[PDB]
Amino acid sequence: MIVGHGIDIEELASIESAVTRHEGFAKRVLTALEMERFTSLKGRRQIEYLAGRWSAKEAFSKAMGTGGFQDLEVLNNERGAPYFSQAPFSGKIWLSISHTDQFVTASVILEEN
Amino acid sequence: MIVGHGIDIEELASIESAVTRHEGFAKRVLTALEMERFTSLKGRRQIEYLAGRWSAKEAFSKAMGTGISKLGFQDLEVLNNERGAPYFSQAPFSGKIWLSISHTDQFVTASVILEEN
Amino acid sequence: MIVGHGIDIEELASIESAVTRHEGFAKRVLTALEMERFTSLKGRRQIEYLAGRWSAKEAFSKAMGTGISKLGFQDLEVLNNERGAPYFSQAPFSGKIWLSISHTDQFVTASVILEE
Ligand SMILES: Nc1ncnc2c1ncn2[C@@H]1O[C@H](COP(=O)(O)O)[C@@H](OP(=O)(O)O)[C@H]1O
Ligand SMILES: Nc1ncnc2c1ncn2[C@@H]1O[C@H](COP(=O)(O)O)[C@@H](OP(=O)(O)O)[C@H]1O
Repeated sequence: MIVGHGIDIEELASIESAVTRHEGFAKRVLTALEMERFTSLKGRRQIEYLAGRWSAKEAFSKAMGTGGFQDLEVLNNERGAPYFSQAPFSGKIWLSISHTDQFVTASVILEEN
Repeated sequence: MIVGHGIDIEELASIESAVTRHEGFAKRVLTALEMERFTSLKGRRQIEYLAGRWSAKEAFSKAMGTGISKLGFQDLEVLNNERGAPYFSQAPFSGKIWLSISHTDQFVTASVILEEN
Repeated sequence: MIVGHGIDIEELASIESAVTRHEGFAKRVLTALEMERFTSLKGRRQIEYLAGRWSAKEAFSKAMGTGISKLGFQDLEVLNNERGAPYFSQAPFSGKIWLSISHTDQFVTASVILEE
């Protein structure tokens, strides 16, 4: 049975301005392992990754009905799909992410069998 | 058991032009109760409230697989619960209705899933 | 019991360029029946149909955990019923498939949920 559902949309411009102002933004939004991936990328690619991780965590927060990013983590499997490797929920989590050159979107569904 | 699913995306500029046109748009899309909330807001937040209610209603109609016109907007209503989240207070369905809405300074999006246990 | 979930967004301009290439884009992406519907439309409405079928096929591939470039375009088919709702008439899956599509002047998006 379903126990929650949430979505989010975000402009890349908002993430770009946030990086400059408080140059510690990333350290507070990403975990250690996520951070390693961030620094290895460059250009638009680097910004698109940070933006997608922020949108995914926000969708999950809305799905649980609450308003701690450090106890949430999103990685990529060998085929390339994104999945939650760490979260305060013991059921199953179904996630998906997509983008364009101007913004990103994400969708989450929570289930308990 | 899932019994339906629908989504919608809309440009804010399109909703703003319709209101400025002075054609009775808001009165056609919103109920009396929804209208009371609309008039208490100001600026961009006022336009985003109308846009969100329009997007959610169109999304529900696709989940039913009928589209909206065979059924007007006055047959549906969306308010905010005691936790502050949007929900359907009126609709022709007896099961559980899962709804979510989001926006930026240029677009608004909505998603609906129907279920019965 | 849910078994998969996926979403996708596509730029109209990108589909247009692919077509302008003349390569033979539409022929590799659409089935015989989808193509017959495509040729009966014109103008913007024509470019919107092709873009929507591409977005839908990619959302299903991601819901299964892969990509459309690997699964193959000719193995999936999307039609419209007598009320206008879109649905999958052919696919390599045994359960139920729930789909929805929406568009603006510049973009198109789609969402899929798999159930067994
Ligand atoms: N009765 C119905 N139920 C569910 N979806 C419908 C419907 N009639 C039309 N649609 C869908 O809504 C889409 C129109 O998008 P929108 O009005 O949100 O911009 C159509 O795109 P297609 O004709 O390309 O399949 C179609 O998929
Ligand atoms: N095999 C796969 N199955 C499902 N999703 C996949 C996938 N391979 C890549 N993706 C996703 O597609 C996203 C890119 O979306 P787009 O379709 O607009 O190009 C990737 O973003 P990330 O690499 O940041 O995780 C990733 O989440």
